[PDB]
Amino acid sequence: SYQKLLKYYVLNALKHRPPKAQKKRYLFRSFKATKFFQSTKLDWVEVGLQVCRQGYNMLNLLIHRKNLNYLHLDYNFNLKPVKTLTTKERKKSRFGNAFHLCREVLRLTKLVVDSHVQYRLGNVDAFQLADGLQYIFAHVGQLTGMYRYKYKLMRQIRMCKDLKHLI
Amino acid sequence: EDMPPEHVRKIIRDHKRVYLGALKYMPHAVLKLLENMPMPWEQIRDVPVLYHITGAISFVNEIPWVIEPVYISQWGSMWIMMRREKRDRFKRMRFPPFDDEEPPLDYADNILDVEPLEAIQLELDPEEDAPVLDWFYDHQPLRDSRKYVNGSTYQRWQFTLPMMSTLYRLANQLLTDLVDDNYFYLFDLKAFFTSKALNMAIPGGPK
Amino acid sequence: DILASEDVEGQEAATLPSEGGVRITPFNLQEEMEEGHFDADGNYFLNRDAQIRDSWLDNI
Amino acid sequence: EEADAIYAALDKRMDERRKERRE
Repeated sequence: SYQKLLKYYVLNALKHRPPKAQKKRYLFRSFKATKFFQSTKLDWVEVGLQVCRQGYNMLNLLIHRKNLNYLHLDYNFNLKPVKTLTTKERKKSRFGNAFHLCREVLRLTKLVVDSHVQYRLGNVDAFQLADGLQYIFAHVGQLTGMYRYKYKLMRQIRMCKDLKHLI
Repeated sequence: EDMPPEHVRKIIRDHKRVYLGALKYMPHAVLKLLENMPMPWEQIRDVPVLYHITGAISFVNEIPWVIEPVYISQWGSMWIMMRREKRDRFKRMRFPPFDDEEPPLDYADNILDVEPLEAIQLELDPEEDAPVLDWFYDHQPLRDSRKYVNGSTYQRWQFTLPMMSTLYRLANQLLTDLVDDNYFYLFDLKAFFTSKALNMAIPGGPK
Repeated sequence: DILASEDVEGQEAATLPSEGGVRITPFNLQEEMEEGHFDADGNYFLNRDAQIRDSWLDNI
Repeated sequence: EEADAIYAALDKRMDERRKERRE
């Protein structure tokens, strides 16, 4: 694990190049001049629940855009068919890997947010919350099926495995 | 200017060319949510939120700026406290707790009036830790003081020397006891690049 | 050369899809002629146009 | 019609960051 971490650091140090000069970039300053967006101040856990329910609503809209009735997405982001499929229904269920990749990213985000929701209800201790957040970022590959969707993501897991050992 | 939280709460609670285009930037909102996760010594954290008129998307709109020696000292304090807690005390949390068929929990009815528990804090003895006692566990410490931080944008910092001595004493676990570069001999970046170019392996080095 | 649906001598109906959790093969060569085709000697060739490759759809 | 023009103007503003260099 020492040799692999030092290998990735040598690769990041060797492939370093200065970024290209450009005009300075501000997305939300362009969003603010649009009258369709407003601003407020909220708590972190409230917006963390709003983000995951909005992601559920977005994936549900992307399912029900193509008039699909035989698929079901759980609130914890698991997609399952309701019946045994046919030839044409599998042709009408051809989404990209980006769909399931964003699905697993929202699944990871919902795990991370609900770990705090379980804490602020008084159920677990902060000493146990710090363990729980440490298990998630170490075991993304075991808690999610996101490794099947991007293969280069195998680099990201083993590094989190290697930092798992040393510490 | 800003807007009270009850409006956007009602927006998210009760709820198409204008609606469909706003969902393009959803993983950007995921990134802005995940980079601002609260520290183990904080209980709550307030963030600004941009939102659509119909509740399409919600961003966090803030970059998590910290002062680096304060940050290392706070994590070293957490390191010592968690070592003390494991040698003293264990139930790992049951993963995903909320079931597949139930919706995510409403904030306004279940967390909004419930007071949170205690966080993870070190004791900070008031005699030796006197330069750091008034600000060591804030969200953005010394933000409203003109003598240390330049202003509200929270960009530059300058401290005094007993403050740096105390923050260096508290962070003694996350730091090394090295004094000079006689260490890392044949074990630095240039020796690793030379072993890369010659296709040989240093004992202990990468392959 | 290719085999037609008349050179099968005894296809039947496709009554039930599954029972007991075990998928039932519909006893006819319709879906195999949809996916691929046969030669005169009975070998099978499969079409290979699956561009998106849909890594969840392959193993449901 | 106006809302798509607003999103197209914001996309053209995003493309303005590299407009004279890319084309």
